[PDB]
Amino acid sequence: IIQAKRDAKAAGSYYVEAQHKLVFVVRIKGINKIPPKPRKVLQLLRLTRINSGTFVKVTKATLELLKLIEPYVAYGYPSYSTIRQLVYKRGFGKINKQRVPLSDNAIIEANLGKYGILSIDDLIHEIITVGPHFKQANNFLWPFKLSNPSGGWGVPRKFKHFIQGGSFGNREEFINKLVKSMN
Amino acid sequence: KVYKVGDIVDIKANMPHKFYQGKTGVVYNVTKSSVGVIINKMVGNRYLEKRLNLRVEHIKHSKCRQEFLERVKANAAKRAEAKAQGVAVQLKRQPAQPRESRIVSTEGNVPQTL
Amino acid sequence: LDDQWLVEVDDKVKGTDNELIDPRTLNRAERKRLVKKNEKQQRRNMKN
Amino acid sequence: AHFKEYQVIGRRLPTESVPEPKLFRMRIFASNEVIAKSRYWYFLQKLHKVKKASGEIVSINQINEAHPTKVKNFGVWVRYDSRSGTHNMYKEIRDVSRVAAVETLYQDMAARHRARFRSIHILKVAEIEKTADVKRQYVKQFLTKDLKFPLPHRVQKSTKTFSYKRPSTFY
Amino acid sequence: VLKKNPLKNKQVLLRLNPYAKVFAAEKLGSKKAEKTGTKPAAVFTETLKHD
Amino acid sequence: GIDHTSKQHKRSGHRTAPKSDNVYLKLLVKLYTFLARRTDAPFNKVVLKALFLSKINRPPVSVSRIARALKQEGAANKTVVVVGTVTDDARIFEFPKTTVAALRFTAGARAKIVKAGGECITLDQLAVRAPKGQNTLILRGPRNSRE
RNA sequence: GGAAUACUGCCAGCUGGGACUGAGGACUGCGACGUAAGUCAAGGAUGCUGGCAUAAUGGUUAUAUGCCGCCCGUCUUGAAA
RNA sequence: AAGCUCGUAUCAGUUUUAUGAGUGUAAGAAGUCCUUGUUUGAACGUGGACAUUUGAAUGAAGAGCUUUUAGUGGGCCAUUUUUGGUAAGCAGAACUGGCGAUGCGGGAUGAACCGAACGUAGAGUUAAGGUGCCGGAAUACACGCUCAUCAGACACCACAAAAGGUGUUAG
RNA sequence: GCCCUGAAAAUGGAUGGCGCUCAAGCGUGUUACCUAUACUCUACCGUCAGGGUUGAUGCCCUGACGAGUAGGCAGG
Ligand SMILES: [Mg+2]
Ligand SMILES: [Mg+2]
Ligand SMILES: [Mg+2]
Ligand SMILES: [Mg+2]
Ligand SMILES: [Mg+2]
Ligand SMILES: [Mg+2]
Ligand SMILES: [Mg+2]
Ligand SMILES: [Mg+2]
Ligand SMILES: [Mg+2]
Repeated sequence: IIQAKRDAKAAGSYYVEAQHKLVFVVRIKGINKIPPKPRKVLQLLRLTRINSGTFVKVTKATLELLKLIEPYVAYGYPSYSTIRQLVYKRGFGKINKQRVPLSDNAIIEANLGKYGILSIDDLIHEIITVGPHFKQANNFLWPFKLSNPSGGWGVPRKFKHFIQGGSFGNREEFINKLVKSMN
Repeated sequence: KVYKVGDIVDIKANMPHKFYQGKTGVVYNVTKSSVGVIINKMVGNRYLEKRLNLRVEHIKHSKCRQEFLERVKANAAKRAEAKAQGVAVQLKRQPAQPRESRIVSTEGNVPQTL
Repeated sequence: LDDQWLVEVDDKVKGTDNELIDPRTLNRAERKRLVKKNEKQQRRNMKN
Repeated sequence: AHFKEYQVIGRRLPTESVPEPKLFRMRIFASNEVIAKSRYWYFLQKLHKVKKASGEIVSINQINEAHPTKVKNFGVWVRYDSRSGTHNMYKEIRDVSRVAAVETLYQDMAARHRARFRSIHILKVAEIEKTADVKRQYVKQFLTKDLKFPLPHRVQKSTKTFSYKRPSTFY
Repeated sequence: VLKKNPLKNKQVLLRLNPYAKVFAAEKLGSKKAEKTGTKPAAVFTETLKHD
Repeated sequence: GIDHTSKQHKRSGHRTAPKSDNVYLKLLVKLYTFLARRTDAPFNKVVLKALFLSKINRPPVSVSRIARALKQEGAANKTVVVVGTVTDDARIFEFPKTTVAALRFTAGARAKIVKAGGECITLDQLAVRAPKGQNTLILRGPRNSRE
């Protein structure tokens, strides 16, 4: 990608990188006074409490859901280090309707080995590159229970758009700093 | 334009009951001059059935299942072809995917400042 | 009501054979019955 | 925040039999690239009939000041949203950078005109090449030959609650 | 009985990822890139500097 | 707080334990609980579930009904299992030779079975004979016929 | 023309200070360092030392200090009102 | 609350796709294919077959069918549509939120305001609101404006005529 | 834009008070800091659910939950 941008600039062209296929979404508002349709979309995205996060594959069917729940979440494009740290520190698996920590590769091999996933690094790979078994791997992952950010939110009032000096909406690449602060 | 019982129609005016504009229902009664239509209406937290009587010119045939029937036929044809000639075929619909990378050339299209 | 584009069907007409009839036609028949009743009452007043 | 200047180049999505749509470039003052792209799409929708879902961003590049350590005079042509319509305004700011001049202008608009960032539209920032073209007195008074001025009544910050000497405001 | 963070506990990190030893030994977190001499086009520079 | 999508502290139920205070019935419950846990036999699961039912949900099974069940092809040598009371029926005059396992037998039913030449056994004897319920035919009496 | 620096991001880079916690109770597991026997920070705290050995800690009780605290039941949307 | 079953079963206050209106309907066993019987075509059928690449996304371990009864039913406030308006208030419908039955942080104080819903504790980080003193927290940093013979630190409605002023600043 | 007039009665009192004038006022920007029964980790209590087990309506392991008037079920 670095060399493709350099060659395009040298040739008088512009390299347009491919659109992001993965987002990470964190619920930023509480459970009191939520309109019914955004509440239903939050339940469908498994954001049932404040400071809960999930990975979402980016399609036209999910972009509209993110648009519907824009005033109540902060979402963006996670990096490999952010995904690795999230899975390493707060990675839990849903096994027989139980929340089990991912302390060994045998657990992941026993539950997702039928999809070719044998280790936590394989799980991270299937998350970062949205593979054929992304739905199964992501649903196996329990929704991440993050803390409040260690350095604060950086704004006096959270419930405005990130463009207008608030916290909700699509902040793109700054979700990495926010999530690493909250992790 | 013949209507029978069980057909799906759209209620479209060419003043009262302006709520039933664009509503889609099932025909239950057909007469010489009027047509009966079933409409399911949300009341509270439940759907209640209502009978509506309409003139001939205020309804028209609905194309709500046309895409489904065409897709059933197309999937049957593609499945038969892929059975005759062994190969992997995809039959389910998919949402629109994010676009891939591309290179935009400024050959004659020099960007202009506004 | 004859020219009304859409008429809701009454719940009381349900359970009878007269459901399939156009409510506009039923109301026209009722109006004609009332007119004939008025004519009969006028004829009776003339007789008495 | 601390403003930066970006160039944003975008276009319409290529359609059938209409390839290579025209590229449009804008200079945007913003704190980050997300705000820069948002302002770009806002102005593109306001000027042309292009929407964000119908177009795409081809490039976004930060433009740095050519000579950031040279004192310059800037004429800033702006317009602000009002009920009657758009009203022009011309300001002159003496600074070393375009982004610094833009930040000074935004602070001045907030202080005097009670205006906001989404209401102020930046039309042009132009460096004044010759000092004879400066036409505001609050800028021209600093162009005098061998300009010297004192700073009377100096107030020194104290780090302690109590002081053992009467303070002096000399300088 | 107790959850240990791989990002802090080196033994748990090595248990979960055998490649961490290779990563640390080869210093792949600070790998130098090969230098290239690509120059941007004159049209790109003119567009960037254009008002 | 969290926005619950399901009811909290919801009991599954499924009739975990019998409501009777009969010590021998509880001993049978213990035996078939062990069998259902240690054999993976659907017959053991069914018998254990039937041991928890109430009197109105365990209608009696007639000897004529047992004979009609045994008249089926291939089931002439199977052991008939009734989790409940087996009653006599004077409307049938011919009874086959068969082994019947039931919680209780009425005097007339036991006499008719013994006169035909079979034997009446209990559920623990059934468990010893066929721990996986091999060659067994479970019979349930009519439910809706009472009101 | 050749560097440097800022800014942003990454490291399965190193290292100093502070606070709270120590659940579990023979072994079993996943690992690491080792040719090796073995060792280990790896399925939850141990090691060494001092004072006291009683009102010292602690409990009760009377009070003081900081902050909080409207009078209960009933009936009416609603009650200090 | 009881029973019978089913359990890739049953689905969904959501999105997507197709098709209407200026939010409604549909998305497979309650199927499809060959074969030509029924009153050259619609619509009903004889027999056989293809399954776990069975017909968009996301989520969900409970669902369906019969029996079986305790308490309650004319309240207030707010938002979004549409109609009639008044000195001015507003009046009549549709739908959705909050409250009664509910404590906790903040707005000095409070039925509907801002945060957030509650087992008993420890540690950390925050929300809203704040950091002269009362009062925990910068008499922080930076650019401007304002002096009122009872400024202002307010609800953005009214007084309010965008009226009057030789106050001041920027256009 | 800010400031003054742009109408006010009647016990003595209110940006909550003191008080504040390059503010401790108004507009805006950058940080640091304070603390909810909220979020994160841990222990303990109870409930529910899933597994194991030849004082067995007991024991062991695991996970998640905990507001409440009328009213309902249960254990004391
Ligand atoms: Mg801190
Ligand atoms: Mg705040
Ligand atoms: Mg003491
Ligand atoms: Mg008090
Ligand atoms: Mg203080
Ligand atoms: Mg007045
Ligand atoms: Mg204050
Ligand atoms: Mg200020
Ligand atoms: Mg809780």
